[PDB]
Amino acid sequence: MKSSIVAKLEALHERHEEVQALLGDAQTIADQERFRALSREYAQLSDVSRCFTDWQQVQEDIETAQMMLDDPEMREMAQDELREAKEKSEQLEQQLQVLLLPKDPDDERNAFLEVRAGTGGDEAALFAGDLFRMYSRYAEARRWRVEIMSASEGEHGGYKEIIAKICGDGVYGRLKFESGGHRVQRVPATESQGRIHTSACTVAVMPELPDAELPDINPADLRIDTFRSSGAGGQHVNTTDSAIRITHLPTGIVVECQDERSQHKNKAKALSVLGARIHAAEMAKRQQAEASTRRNLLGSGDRSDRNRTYNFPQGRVTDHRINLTLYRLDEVMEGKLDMLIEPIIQEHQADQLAALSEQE
RNA sequence: AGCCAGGAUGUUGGCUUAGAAGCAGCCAUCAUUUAAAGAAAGCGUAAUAGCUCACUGGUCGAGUCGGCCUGCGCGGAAGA
RNA sequence: GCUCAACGGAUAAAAGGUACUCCGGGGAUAACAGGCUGAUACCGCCCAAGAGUUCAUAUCGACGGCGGUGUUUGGCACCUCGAUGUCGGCUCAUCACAUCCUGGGGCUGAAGUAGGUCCCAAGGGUAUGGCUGUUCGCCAUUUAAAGUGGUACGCGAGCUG
RNA sequence: GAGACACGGUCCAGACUCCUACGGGAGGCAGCAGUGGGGAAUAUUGCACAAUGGGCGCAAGCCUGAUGCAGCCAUGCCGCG
RNA sequence: UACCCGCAGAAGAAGCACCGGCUAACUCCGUGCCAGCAGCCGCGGUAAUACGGAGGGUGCAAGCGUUAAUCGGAAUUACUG
RNA sequence: GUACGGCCGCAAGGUUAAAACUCAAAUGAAUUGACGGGGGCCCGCACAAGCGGUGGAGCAUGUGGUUUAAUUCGAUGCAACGCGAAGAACCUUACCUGGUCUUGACAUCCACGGAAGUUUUCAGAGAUGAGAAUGUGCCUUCGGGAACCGUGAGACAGGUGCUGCAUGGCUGUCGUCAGCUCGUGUUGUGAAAUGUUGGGUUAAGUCCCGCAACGAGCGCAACCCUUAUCCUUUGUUGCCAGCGGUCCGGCCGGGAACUCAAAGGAGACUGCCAGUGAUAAACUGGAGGAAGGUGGGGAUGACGUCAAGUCAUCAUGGCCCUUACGACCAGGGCUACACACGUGCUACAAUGGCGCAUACAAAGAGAAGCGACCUCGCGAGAGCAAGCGGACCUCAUAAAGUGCGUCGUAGUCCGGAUUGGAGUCUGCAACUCGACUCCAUGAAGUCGGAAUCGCUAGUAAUCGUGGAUCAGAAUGCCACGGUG
RNA sequence: UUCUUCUAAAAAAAA
RNA sequence: GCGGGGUUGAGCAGCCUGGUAGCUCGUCGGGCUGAAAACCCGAAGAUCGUCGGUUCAAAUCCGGCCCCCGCAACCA
Repeated sequence: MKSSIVAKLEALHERHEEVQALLGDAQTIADQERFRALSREYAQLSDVSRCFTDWQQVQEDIETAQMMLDDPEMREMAQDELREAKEKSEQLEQQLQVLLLPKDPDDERNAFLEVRAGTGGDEAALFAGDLFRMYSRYAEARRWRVEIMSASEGEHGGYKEIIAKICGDGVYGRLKFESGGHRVQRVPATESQGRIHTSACTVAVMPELPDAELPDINPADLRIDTFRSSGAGGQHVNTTDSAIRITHLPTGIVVECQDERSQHKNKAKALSVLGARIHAAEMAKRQQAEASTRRNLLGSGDRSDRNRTYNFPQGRVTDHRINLTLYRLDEVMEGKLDMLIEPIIQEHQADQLAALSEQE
């Protein structure tokens, strides 16, 4: 919302002033660690605050211009000044958008988009198909490639769950805000009595994490131990050690092998099992982390968990995280997501700056 | 080889950095005062800075420096 | 006229078990232990890209290189098959230093306390229990410390089974 | 002791609190206020024996946190503004 | 002390719950199955007399609502029944 | 009727018998509908018997999807898909990109200055910026009076923006199916029932009889339009039976009979007869009659159903924009194209193609219009040009048919798609994106899978003609006749 | 002779 | 160490004596149903695990390799 963003920018301006004063004080540089972050804070804050201050002057200029138009018969000059002011206001807002554009390297990474049906059943499945088409057309518009990793089709059409990988530039940055539940208010195709039914769908956007690497076991890291094997076998089994226990000291994993009579074969088998166990532990840790992140991002599937609502009879799209209602639903359905995505990016960056200001 | 003095300049070279000045790092590494002085070899700072220093002059006034073909030696060299 | 193919062809005609075994031999030939060697094992050293905010060498050290010991698993079959008893435990030890503690010292990314690493030094000391036949290992609680090894992986004409 | 197996009487054992010269002692608010604690929650460490009543005394009189009052609380009932 | 007489001045003295039906008392604006209400039936999903605020109204009044607990309604342990 | 506990049993288990938690209901009988792969009776191209198609091919048109700056919006089972659109070059146009305006393109009111009106001039794609000639139609205490412009301020205008799930009006649909109700009375505590059911009958809840029902209303039939027969009035621009003439042409004197043109009337009502039937309603058959039981066709659509369709015909409550979601102009888009579907046109051929000769229509339209005749062009058409506001003149010679000739089962003398060259007409302007003509070119197609549609008589099938829309632009739509 | 299934939001009056 | 295997998206035939790729389920487009299944019609698909070698020609033949499935890894 415009009022909310202007309010945040004002608070940032106050923060910027406080940072300049704190920098001037020299107590922070004595601290050193405090000054370094504060100086970065100032760097990011100064450009946006300067732009905002200029915008503030422009808004004041518009108020005075309207007043000038009403009384001294200076209406013609005021109308031109006001018109110029409007042009300036629009240009400053585009500049603000540029200043608040995300600079994070992580944002550029490609992403996996999973759309799953929630409440509504086949209806929700159809909406999932609509959402997938929406995002696909948006990706196509911005020159991205969509690969359908997995698909589970609905009975009456649509997809019960479709997982796709989108590869491009700035995919994660552009699409991170879509995650969460999405509510669709419409008259279902499956319906025969013309009733309107509120249904919900859960979307998860996950960034493509760096490719898994299996590090080769380091000899110094391993602590091989040779000991006598248990069981039958006579003099040879008693004198020859024939059993190897390798403990990986960083991960604290112990593998014991006494199968073959040869120590070399026992050691080889133990090394293989140890490598598999480390690879399994890493893989499991990744799955647990991936599952937890997905679990948090995805909603419960109920109508209550929402981040966007699409009302089809009245053609209205509403964003719940930051207030914004748009009476469209056709342009947005046919790609053109930028109008919705951008205010969220700008607000998120402002929130991030505020969080950075508050970190101690 | 010691001793004494210097080793300034444009400019804090250009970047990017929250700072980058010789030093986190990427490219040049030019030019002047010309008895020489380095877009600087490092220490060092939180960056500058400060110190040693690549090079220039008196001093004592006889050799000095590191490569080649070779003989013989030193360390590397710890067990019941 | 024979895939008599085990191809100078034992017959035209034939598979297994022995820990219930047994005889004649071989250390001509294996398992234990000893011997030679050292691939493998363990411990060092040479060059220094890099980790260490800057800085290779405080501490580590990639890609590669050269050794020492006999020390794990081996390679060979030189000793023994007209008998060289073998894993672990108990009792009793003795030696080496590549030192676990105490002693002396250099550097430290050593403020102090407490540490890291290396050099010198074997005079003395170097746990008790739970689990398993266990060596090894994990765990509980101490200790200045709970060393690594050699001695037929010491020791059954001393004990166990 | 007429009446107790006796709240402010005796003895023993147990838990707790306090004094100690370490040998040994003292105590029991479920009396009136009152303090920590528990709980959603419940009051003042007040005045007087002037009246009623109890104990002693021949009586005057003394004692009575019983009792009569006062302080806090809209806790309830009733009346008025 | 109760009580009585005189002095100045309308000053020093009104709040709580509810209004879709049960249940007496209705409209407007913000929000769009969100925030929320609720003792039961049940409201709210961008025209809410049911949420929140305002105006108006209804019931009580130094009190007003909510909660806990018992009986009634419950002839829903019935002897009456 | 489960867990735990007790008792019984060889076991399966039996018997006695809770609690926590959860919901504001669970249940019984009966009533009105709806449904049954329940029963009985009846109807409709619903099935059966046939004819011709669609799905296969090319093209026209509409939709979904996709592409795009936009491919404008709406409809989407029957009841959307040759649908709104009864006609997209600009216009329409609501969409896109640019160039422009802010009391405005379109209304009312106020103030000021000009009558309006008229031709030209440069810049710009144009929208609108600049520039010269003209004038006065109204009354007169003639500071004024009507329109029609320009400037300023406002109240206001403006919206094909959203909500048909807030609506009016209008329409589809079950379905022209025969049903849907009410007043009073009665039965049941009551929702309800009866009437409206039953026996016959009908196309029909049409009619009769019976009957706790008696009546009434909206509907199912009739009254309305058209067609079929006859009579009276009227005979021109319509007709020619009898005559007189003819350039042989109803053409000209004429004639009012006939076709035909309208106006009025007659006629078809189970009216008559026989049989069946309940002495009824009614049904079957024939006599006359052009027509027999509703003679054929149409208009006519009950209470209601689908929150069906339309806020984009219009009107309208509320929400949204007011230097723009309003307004003007040029150019583009609605005509895009890997694909899928709906409705058609032309075909795959001999019941035919081509060439010549020849016969018979109906119903319409026409003044910014239909346009004879003659001349030119192979042709679409062009020039001159009478007649006609139309029973007169024009569109306009109907085609299939018939007679003759050729083709001889072939991707063909079938079929015309596609493409190149040259033109005509409309319109400021045929590139995207019109219709038609000439020459050349001659794809697929040899009767079509699963499936599916229309039709019971002048119907299906087939062949042409006209009209609305319209400056031009139909294979669609609405009518008309020929064979059948 | 066989012939299964259709989730999840509606609104209806008060002499 | 030894036998067998790798074939359209999945499970599997046939690799035959080296010139030649098949089935079921699945997939795509129509049809039925008001709609989704089931059903009907018409289609499509592979560099036969990897790399060298002998042929005119290798999925087939040879050799090496990777993965999968069995068998064995015993006397001390």
